[PDB]
Amino acid sequence: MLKAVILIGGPQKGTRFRPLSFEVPKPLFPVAGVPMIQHHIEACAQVPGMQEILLIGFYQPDEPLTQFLEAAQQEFNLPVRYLQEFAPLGTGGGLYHFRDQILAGSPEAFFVLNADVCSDFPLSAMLEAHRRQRHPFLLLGTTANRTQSLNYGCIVENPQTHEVLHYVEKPSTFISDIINCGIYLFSPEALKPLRDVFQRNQQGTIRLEQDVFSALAGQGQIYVHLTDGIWSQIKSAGSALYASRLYLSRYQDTHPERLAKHTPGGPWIRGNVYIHPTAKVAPSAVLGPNVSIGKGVTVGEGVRLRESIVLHGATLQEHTCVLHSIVGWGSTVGRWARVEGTPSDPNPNDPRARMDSESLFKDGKLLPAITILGCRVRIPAEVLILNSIVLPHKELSRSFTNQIIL
Amino acid sequence: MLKAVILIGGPQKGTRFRPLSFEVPKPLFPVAGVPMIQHHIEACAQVPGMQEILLIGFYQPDEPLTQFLEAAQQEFNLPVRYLQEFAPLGTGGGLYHFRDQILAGSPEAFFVLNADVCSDFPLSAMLEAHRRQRHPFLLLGTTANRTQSLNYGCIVENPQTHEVLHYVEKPSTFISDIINCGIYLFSPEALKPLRDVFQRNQQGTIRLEQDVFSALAGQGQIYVHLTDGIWSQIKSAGSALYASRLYLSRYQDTHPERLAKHTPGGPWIRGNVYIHPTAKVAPSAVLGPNVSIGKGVTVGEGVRLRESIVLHGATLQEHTCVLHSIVGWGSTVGRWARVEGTPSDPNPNDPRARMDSESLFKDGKLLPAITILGCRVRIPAEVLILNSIVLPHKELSRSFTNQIIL
Amino acid sequence: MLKAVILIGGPQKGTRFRPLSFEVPKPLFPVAGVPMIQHHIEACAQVPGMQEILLIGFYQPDEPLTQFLEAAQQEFNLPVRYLQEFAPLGTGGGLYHFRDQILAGSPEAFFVLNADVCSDFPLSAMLEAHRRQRHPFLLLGTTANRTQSLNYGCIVENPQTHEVLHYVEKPSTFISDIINCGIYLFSPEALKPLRDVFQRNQQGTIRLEQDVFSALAGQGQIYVHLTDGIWSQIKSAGSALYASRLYLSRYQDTHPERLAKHTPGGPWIRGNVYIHPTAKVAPSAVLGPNVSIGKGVTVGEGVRLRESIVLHGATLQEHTCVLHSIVGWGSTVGRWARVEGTPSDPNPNDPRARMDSESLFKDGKLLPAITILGCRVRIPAEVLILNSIVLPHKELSRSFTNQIIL
Amino acid sequence: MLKAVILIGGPQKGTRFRPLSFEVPKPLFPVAGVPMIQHHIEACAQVPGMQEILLIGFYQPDEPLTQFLEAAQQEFNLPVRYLQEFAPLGTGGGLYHFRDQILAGSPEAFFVLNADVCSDFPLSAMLEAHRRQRHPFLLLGTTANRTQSLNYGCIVENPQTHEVLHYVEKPSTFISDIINCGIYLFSPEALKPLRDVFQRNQQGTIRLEQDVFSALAGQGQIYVHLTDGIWSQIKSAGSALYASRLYLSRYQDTHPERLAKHTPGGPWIRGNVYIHPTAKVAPSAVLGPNVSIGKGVTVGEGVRLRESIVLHGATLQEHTCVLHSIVGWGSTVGRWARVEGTPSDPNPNDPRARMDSESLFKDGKLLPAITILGCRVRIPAEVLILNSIVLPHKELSRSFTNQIIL
Ligand SMILES: Nc1nc2c(ncn2[C@@H]2O[C@H](COP(=O)(O)OP(=O)(O)OP(=O)(O)O)[C@@H](O)[C@H]2O)c(=O)[nH]1
Ligand SMILES: Nc1nc2c(ncn2[C@@H]2O[C@H](COP(=O)(O)OP(=O)(O)OP(=O)(O)O)[C@@H](O)[C@H]2O)c(=O)[nH]1
Ligand SMILES: Nc1nc2c(ncn2[C@@H]2O[C@H](COP(=O)(O)OP(=O)(O)OP(=O)(O)O)[C@@H](O)[C@H]2O)c(=O)[nH]1
Ligand SMILES: Nc1nc2c(ncn2[C@@H]2O[C@H](COP(=O)(O)OP(=O)(O)OP(=O)(O)O)[C@@H](O)[C@H]2O)c(=O)[nH]1
Repeated sequence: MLKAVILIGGPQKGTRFRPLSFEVPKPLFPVAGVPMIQHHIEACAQVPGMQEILLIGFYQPDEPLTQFLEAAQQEFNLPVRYLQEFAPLGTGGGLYHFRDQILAGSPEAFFVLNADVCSDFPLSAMLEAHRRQRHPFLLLGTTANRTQSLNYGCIVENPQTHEVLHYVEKPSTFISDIINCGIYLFSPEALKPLRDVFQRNQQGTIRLEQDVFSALAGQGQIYVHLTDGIWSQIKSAGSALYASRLYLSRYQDTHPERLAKHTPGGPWIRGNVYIHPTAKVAPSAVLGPNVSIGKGVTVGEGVRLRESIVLHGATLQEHTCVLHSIVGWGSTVGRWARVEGTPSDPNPNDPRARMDSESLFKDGKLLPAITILGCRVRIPAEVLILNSIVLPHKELSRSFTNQIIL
Repeated sequence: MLKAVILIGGPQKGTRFRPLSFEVPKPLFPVAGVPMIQHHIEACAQVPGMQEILLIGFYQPDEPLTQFLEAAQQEFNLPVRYLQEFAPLGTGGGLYHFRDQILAGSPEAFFVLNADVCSDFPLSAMLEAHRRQRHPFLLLGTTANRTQSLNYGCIVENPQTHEVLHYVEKPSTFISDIINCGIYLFSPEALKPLRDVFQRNQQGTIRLEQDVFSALAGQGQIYVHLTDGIWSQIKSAGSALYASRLYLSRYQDTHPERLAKHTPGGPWIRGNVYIHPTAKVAPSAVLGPNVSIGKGVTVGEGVRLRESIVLHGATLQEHTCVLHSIVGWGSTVGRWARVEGTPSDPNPNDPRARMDSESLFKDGKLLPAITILGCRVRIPAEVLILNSIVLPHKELSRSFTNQIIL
Repeated sequence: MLKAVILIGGPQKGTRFRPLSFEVPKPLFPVAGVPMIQHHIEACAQVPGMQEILLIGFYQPDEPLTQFLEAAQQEFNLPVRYLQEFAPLGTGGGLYHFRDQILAGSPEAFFVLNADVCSDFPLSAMLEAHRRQRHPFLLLGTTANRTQSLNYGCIVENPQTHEVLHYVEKPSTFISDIINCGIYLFSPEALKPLRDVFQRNQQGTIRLEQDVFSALAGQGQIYVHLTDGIWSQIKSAGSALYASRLYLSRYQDTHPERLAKHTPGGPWIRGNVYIHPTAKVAPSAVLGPNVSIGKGVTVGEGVRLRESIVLHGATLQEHTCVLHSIVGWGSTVGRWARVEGTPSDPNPNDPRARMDSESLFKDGKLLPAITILGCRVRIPAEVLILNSIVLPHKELSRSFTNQIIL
Repeated sequence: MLKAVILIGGPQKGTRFRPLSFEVPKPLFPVAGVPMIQHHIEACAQVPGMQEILLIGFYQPDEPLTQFLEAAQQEFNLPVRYLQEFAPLGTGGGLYHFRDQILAGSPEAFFVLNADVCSDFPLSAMLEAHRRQRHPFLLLGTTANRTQSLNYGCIVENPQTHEVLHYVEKPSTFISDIINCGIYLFSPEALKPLRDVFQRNQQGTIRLEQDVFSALAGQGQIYVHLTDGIWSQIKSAGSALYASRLYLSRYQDTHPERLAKHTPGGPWIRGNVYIHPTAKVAPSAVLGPNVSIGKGVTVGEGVRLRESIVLHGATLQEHTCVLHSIVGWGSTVGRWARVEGTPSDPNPNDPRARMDSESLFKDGKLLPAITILGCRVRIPAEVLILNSIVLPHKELSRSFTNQIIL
């Protein structure tokens, strides 16, 4: 028997996702058409012997979260429960606080997945490596650039036994090119160190990386499993576009019916395109590489869509060019309008990928990044929105370049 | 019998007020301690013969608006009613749509006040000028700079009869140094041109300046009354600070009990300071010129407060310097933190006052302006927030300069 | 050009609909599968020359109402607008207040339909009778029992000219067996008397029956059109069951694809049954006469359903007998449970049909009527709910007979 | 060091409190002017050595609960924290689930108080009896009638050692006249049996009475402390009136400034009357025994008020007689109206006190009990509401006797 614990965040963790996280929680944001933790629930339900999927977070249970829970329980034939913490307890404090609900039924192991990662999720390879070695902590790690590794949690390991000897969460110097993927496999024995950490706080909030991983490294309890699959961290609102690109590439092997094909009565399609069946796309439109369309989306004639996410209810009128953008829920773009962003991907292999701070700014200047329209944003006709963030329920009247429209 | 129609906006008009308008409507924002339309209701209730005050807007009636209506009806001994439009009808369409509720009881005249202006409100002088001349439209106008007049509605008048011969709402060239103050006195006859405008739209939405004032100028129906009192337009979130400075100057003659004095068991006070009676200020704090404090505000020891608005529930810890800022509701500033903004007063007499567009930006760079903290914003200890806008329910961890923290 | 004004109510008018009106507005309650004003919008869109459908009420625009407006505009290829009044103005005050939006485009006539009636809606016969005679007011009337007519608005007419000579809204004595159906055809001239009524209130709230119909009767302005089709008034929560029965009978001629047929892999079906396509019904269930099933409804094996309405999301477990009941949204009925009500159809032709007051009671005793379960009501296994009203979000544990479970 | 755990319920437990629990949670309902758990927090803050007060329940944290938490932390100079469970875990499951937050700081003992009891709260006598004997469980028990004891949890004890030998929660036969008061004193050792109960459920939800108290009775771990003070159980909405009478009697010794006195410019006062300082009572009114008035309540001239609770914002017009009633928030009673109920105090000493079931009914007939008006209920002039329950936001037009007005 196996279990899966998906550590979704809370409303404070979604503030960096801010113009999209104003209407729906950041875990329920659709990357490549389905919500971002439905990829985790998909991959965990594919593992044989998986009995339960628990979601630990401090979101209050509202209608989108409970509707997603019912839909996931019906779709994947598995109990998907939401354990709500009484306070933000960190990444390890929710695992220690819900230890009786996690260890109920005595599982052999339980996965611990951070909800903001986009991975190919090699849970079966990781599980079998654990079934051979049977250590308390198993980490998923991937190789990164030497400049990019200072953004992520570096893992210094011994290559013979694959045992991590050092862990630094954000080192100022290069210590390792292997970074932590946010996918873990825990033995039941792994809830025994967390307790000790909790007792050291009493002589509540446990950070799993700083208090458990960095402190127990080199003592034979934490081990690494290295993969070469796709991996990304969805932190800001524009990172979901790169995660969408990766997931649409993954759909060529995983869900080939989800990608859209060339149809004689349909639109032109380049690259990997997801179109929802409820969405009505005009045949004169062309939908370029890495485009996701949601339900009830009207796409007019002559619409160019490239590297974009169009959320549900949005309307693009005729001859509208949308590049590197996220078009919010119910937000309408008028005719001959151009919604353009500059490509900015958070990949740990690109040397001049960006350094991914909380600040969207530099020297007063807003950095050129993905154009994000919030929900119910009205873009007028023949108006350019370039490199801009538009907050929800905004009606614009002129062109805006490199701004944050409050 | 006289009436007063205060044209409050709706949720779309308050988007430019965005980080403060996320919790309460822009009409109910407290400038100099009381909400911004309570100044209008104060000045209209002081006029003898004022029977009713109507508020026309397309806000939905929620608990702050109805609570304000009950409090204003109890305080000013007058019926204060809220007429909610079915759609945003512009500045004149709500006056024409509610013509039966405005003309009920057959009033002699009714004032029409835009809710976003800060004025000294000379309604008695304006009323008596109208009682001498009895024209359909009477405008309040003030003198402006030649560079600043292109931001406001310019009025070209004839100086003998005080009759406006030309009206342009935003001219690209200088046409006049007299600008429209957003205070009008309407005769019942003035609802007769608006009807004609409505019929010309059928062969709904009536803009009072573009469709009525500019079109009927020079035909003997619109007349001007010129004042020298205080006037300001509250459009962005930082303009409310300048309106607070003007209203606290007005309080020296109007409400001398509202300004705070030097008390031996109290804080040091420079200039005009409003402190709410519920607020607890430490005696080591000094509160500089043009400072407004709301209810339930804890101000620690050694706190410097200058040119600021501290909204209700906010906590400033010890040795905190706050200059040119608006501290939101329930937002906490830690010890030795510095919340600083750059003074940007929107007055039509200063030649290098700013040009007051929708964009807060220039050339990518955020313009140096008032620091605005949203509601429930936690500022950590020994952290500087300089020239920044922080959106609500944000917990910061480091210093931010010249940014918009989403 | 023709128009249609559907007078939906507000939240005060839906209080008599109380356990069902706690979640959705009373106009959007599904009778025979579609919402109750979608029957009016269906019948008005079938009339040739119908340009617009206006809904006048004092509900605040929330997500169900706006979602219905968008769905109706897409389905019926017609502008369906919602005009929200600033106050409850009665049945005629909303018609007089929105006279400029009603008469916009100069229509030949406009229908006025009360939203709570279930009719066969003979708008074409009524329109053609009006096109022959061209009087200001045309009423739809039907024949009733002599005892039942005291519940409805009686119309004393002259049979040669079909002109009403007397109108009493609720007479204590028998004056007429013709009652008002709540369907009217108005000429533009008919907005001229309403104005006079409004002026008599000033020397706002206009009741169309008491102030206009009873006062102008016999003066040649109000005329009657008599039909023999189906008619019912949906006032209480159990009246919607009888309206569902009538509409499912009407579906045999109007929408024959909406009624469910005998399928070899499907459930047994007696009488007129509506099943939503999303609903999953077990083949061992039998669904008796006048049964409506909503979307996402799981119906177990052996379920008897007769004369019932099962709202969306509800779950009936195995061997559950449900008779004369309304099962709310998401409400679950356990196995071998019996949810039973007593039939009490409100038709004006039955002599011992009930007298339809606000009180559900008599002499302390609750009257035997339709069993209503609110939303998210959990009925446990092997438990009888007989003649009872269960308020929403209630979890029961034992059998309840003839009660109101708060 | 001592702690206090107040087991507030959740939204399902407040359904029996239904017409009052529609607006505010049942723990925050004001009995004798202050909310019902503020009596518990008052009595726990009076105990020396009390460090923390924890509230365990499954209410979601909304604005009334957090506002009460901030007000209680400011008033009683104590940390008052709310621990929200992830699910309804019963009366013992929340104590076992939050065992690390309860035992944090290693307290000597912690009180466990059910939030629905009205007691005199003898925590110091109970604590000192525990400090002499040091047993895991200490119960508060009171003597009841032989007929009434079948409603409560009976305790069969040995009178020499005060050790309970038998516990039955609702016996069909008389077993004991000592009943459980819902006040407990727990040693840290008492969290050790609860764990065993939890493990027996795995081979979550722990009922403290059925699983722990009845099973461990007679084994030397549970002991009784008997008091003679006031005690009541607030289960239905009308039980709060009897708890208000008991607390106003307690105010003669505990808060003598809260009771209202005879004032020459004030109303006549019989018995124990609480009046809020914000409430304006006319001098011609007389306020009889056991009357509680909330803030902002306007009481007209000639108003008789006896055995009543008037919640905040309510308006009683002139010559209005209100007896045995609960007048909701913002609910207005017109002039010469009579709001009357039948006394129904659920005390365990009265032999013909009522048997206190979930059903408010008998044989179809509604039982004569306390008249409850919900929030914003408008009672018209000269109209009698007798023995009736009126659900919130209802506007009545005639007299109602012995009904539930939906
Ligand atoms: N339940 C719960 N989950 C949390 C909490 N804080 C963060 N998380 C989740 O834990 C995951 C990682 O949290 P972070 O603190 O941002 O760590 P990280 O920056 O992604 O770093 P790595 O895990 O090393 O890749 C995300 O999915 C968060 O949503 C918390 O307080 N409670
Ligand atoms: N009722 C109503 N009021 C409105 C509407 N639009 C704007 N207002 C109010 O009318 C006033 C002025 O509106 P604006 O269009 O922004 O005009 P302005 O820029 O202030 O220009 P001036 O009036 O010339 O000083 C403000 O108080 C708005 O809140 C509307 O659609 N309906
Ligand atoms: N817009 C609006 N509609 C209303 C108002 N009051 C009632 N209605 C609607 O008008 C219709 C009839 O209202 P009622 O006052 O209950 O009249 P009735 O009892 O149905 O009587 P008849 O029309 O003669 O059959 C219903 O559809 C109500 O929803 C109102 O104040 N404003
Ligand atoms: N935290 C929490 N508290 C609960 C729960 N269920 C009930 N309570 C509280 O526990 C107290 C008693 O609950 P009941 O089950 O109704 O027991 P009782 O009928 O009052 O019986 P006695 O305690 O013997 O007097 C009340 O204050 C409830 O609000 C729960 O699931 N979680």
